Amino acid sequence: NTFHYALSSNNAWAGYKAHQNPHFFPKLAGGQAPEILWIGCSDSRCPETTILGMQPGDVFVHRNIANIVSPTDINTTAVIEYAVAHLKVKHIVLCGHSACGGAAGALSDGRIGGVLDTWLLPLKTVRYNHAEELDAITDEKERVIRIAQLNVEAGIKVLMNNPTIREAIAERGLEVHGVFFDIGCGRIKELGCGTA
Amino acid sequence: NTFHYALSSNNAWAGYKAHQNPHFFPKLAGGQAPEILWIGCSDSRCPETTILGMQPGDVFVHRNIANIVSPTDINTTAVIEYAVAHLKVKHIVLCGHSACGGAAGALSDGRIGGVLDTWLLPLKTVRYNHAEELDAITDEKERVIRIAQLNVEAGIKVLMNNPTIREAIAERGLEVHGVFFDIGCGRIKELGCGTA
Amino acid sequence: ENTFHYALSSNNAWAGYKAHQNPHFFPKLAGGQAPEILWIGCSDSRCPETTILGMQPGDVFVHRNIANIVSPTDINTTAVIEYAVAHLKVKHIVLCGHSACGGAAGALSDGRIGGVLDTWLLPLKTVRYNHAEELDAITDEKERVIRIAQLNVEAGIKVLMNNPTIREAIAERGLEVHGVFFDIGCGRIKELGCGTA
Amino acid sequence: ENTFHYALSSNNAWAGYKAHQNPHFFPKLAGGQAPEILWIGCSDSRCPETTILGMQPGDVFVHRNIANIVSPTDINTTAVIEYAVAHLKVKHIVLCGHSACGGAAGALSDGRIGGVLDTWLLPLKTVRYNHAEELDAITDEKERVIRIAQLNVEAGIKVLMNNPTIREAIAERGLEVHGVFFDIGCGRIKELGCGTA
Ligand SMILES: [Cl-]
Ligand SMILES: [Cl-]
Ligand SMILES: [Zn+2]
Ligand SMILES: [Zn+2]
Ligand SMILES: [Zn+2]
Ligand SMILES: [Zn+2]
Repeated sequence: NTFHYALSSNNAWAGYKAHQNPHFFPKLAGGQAPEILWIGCSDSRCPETTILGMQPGDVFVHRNIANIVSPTDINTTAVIEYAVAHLKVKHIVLCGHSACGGAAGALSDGRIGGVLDTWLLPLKTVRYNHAEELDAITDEKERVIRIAQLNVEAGIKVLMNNPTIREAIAERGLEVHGVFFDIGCGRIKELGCGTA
Repeated sequence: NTFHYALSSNNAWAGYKAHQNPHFFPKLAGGQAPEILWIGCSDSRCPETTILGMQPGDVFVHRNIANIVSPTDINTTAVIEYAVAHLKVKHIVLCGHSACGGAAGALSDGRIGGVLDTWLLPLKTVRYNHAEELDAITDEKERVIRIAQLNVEAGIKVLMNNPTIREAIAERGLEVHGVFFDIGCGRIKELGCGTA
Repeated sequence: ENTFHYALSSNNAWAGYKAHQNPHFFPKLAGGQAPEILWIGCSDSRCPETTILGMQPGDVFVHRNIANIVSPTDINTTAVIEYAVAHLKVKHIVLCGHSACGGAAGALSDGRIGGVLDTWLLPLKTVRYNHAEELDAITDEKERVIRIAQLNVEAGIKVLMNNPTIREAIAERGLEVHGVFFDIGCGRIKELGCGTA
Repeated sequence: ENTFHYALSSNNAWAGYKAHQNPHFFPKLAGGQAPEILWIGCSDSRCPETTILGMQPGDVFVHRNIANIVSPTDINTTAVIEYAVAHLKVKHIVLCGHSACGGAAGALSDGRIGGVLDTWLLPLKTVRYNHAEELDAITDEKERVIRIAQLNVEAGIKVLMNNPTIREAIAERGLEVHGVFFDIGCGRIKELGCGTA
């Protein structure tokens, strides 16, 4: 039902866009030259290209549960290697957000079940290493926001230790940014962690 | 530079949206109820929410190199488990597309280097098992398109063998769809593989 | 802590004995390694490659996981394979399945094993689905588990044979790949007839 | 194929010998397993857990990878841990690092090792970066490799101690976790003083 609506809406968007610019799709099929790799949360409220007000073809993206960057995870590392070594993107944006379900999960003391407890483990590690600080926050939603920000900082550290990324910094001046999307106001701010 | 422009454009989009609907962001921060899990390629030309002409909050998404669904990959499986067992999405859309870089990579005979040769291995396996058919296509771009379609079919098979997914089919009537986004015309079509 | 401390004690005893037998055994061990076999097997306590092959420390390079599963995108296994084939230049890759495999039995049952295990065993569950007719027709439970474990070895061999490092090393060095089966009841290892030749 | 066929031959000889020593050894082995130790170690050919601990097939459940690295999201290792702790109810988890570790040395060099290996070794490279002062001050290369391998054991222990299954099993069953180091030169295993107690 909603799937068939999504198909209808795709055809509508494509038709309107094809009238707007008869050369838009033919140039799009020609290739891509995105300048940003976006790594974010799978959350439905975080479509990178919409919330940044940009166009198809300029944001190369990876999205997972709680925007977690893990050192040995091959899924994410493939996206990073292709983006940095092949597409030569100039910016890497690791984005956390408010009301993150994975963050909230890591703050909980229960088994979420299945694969998720293992996937969220580096966030739980972030929980344990800042437990003093997180527990001191009386407001639950601000606690979820805080652990999401700390998760961004950690993910940035991992990114700054990625060899493909550091080669690109050293030779091309690749930039890395940790940002936070606040859904309540719809704004994205810098957390102050990254290349400079 | 383009990063700072992306921030400006985010603030602009947020401002305009906040005038359009003063309750949009406050309800967004309230929670999510997406009805679709979208699994697609990291390609910058494939932002799911734009090409489907939808809004932030209704498409839960995972994106990787060449939209590959691997049986033991925990990154993807976390997104699937959270989407199906916790968000209770009603549709899963595995989307391949034309001019896929990973597909083209799998069609090549060279080492792409780093982690990518290992990540694309299930696509290379698709290459080998349909080598007769793929080699018979004289046009390179149509060969890339074909292997991308076959990759979608394979990923669907894996999805249909995921336990979390099949439980949801058996008890909730979860639907699974394999689709293909043709960048040249901007349209998404069904490949005819999935639940029904 | 008792059994662990016993393990340390037995280590010290084994080291004392090995060192009296050959005073140059350990210094030569510490010099480097030149194993000729990469062993990929099940984590099963009953399957220690170096003991059952009656060989010595320094000649078998090994990776072991649940139900000896070789997955295409698994970075853990691929690292061991890459290091073994491209750095140590091993001449043989042995994928060894075995009888009474718990992971195999888990794949044959229809209940949730829980945690991460259903996902790890998913490619074995996939082998289950594609041979359901053959597997279900087997009246003996132990022979059904043995059979699904052997089919698992065959599948893993196919994956290894599609690995780029392995495939190149076959093409230029004559790297060999073998699918074998360790039958615990008789303690013997047989070839399954799948691999390089 | 010679060395592989020799391995099959030696297996048959070992099985013949083990079967004459104890005619009930193999049938009892085939009945099931009750290992009390989960061993996590390096794939290194010089580190076969069951030999160096001087124990028998059926009492050590093992996972082995490059440089014995325990990564939080690695599903391969987590499967072995889950099966060992929640199904077999092992009482001890032994993370064993060793001397002359190739992965350790790889992490200490600054060149690309190539393929998947830089990514797998990334958490060891991370340990390198955080202890660069200590590691660089070591004049002896072999003691630098040993040191980074020990720090790697310590880090892996921290990860194991944050694992939910391990943590629960500690809380209710008194599961124990030990960080150890196998020094190949003398063939002895020592405790690093990191773990449950
Ligand atoms: Cl053959
Ligand atoms: Cl202690
Ligand atoms: Zn989130
Ligand atoms: Zn693509
Ligand atoms: Zn087994
Ligand atoms: Zn080692």
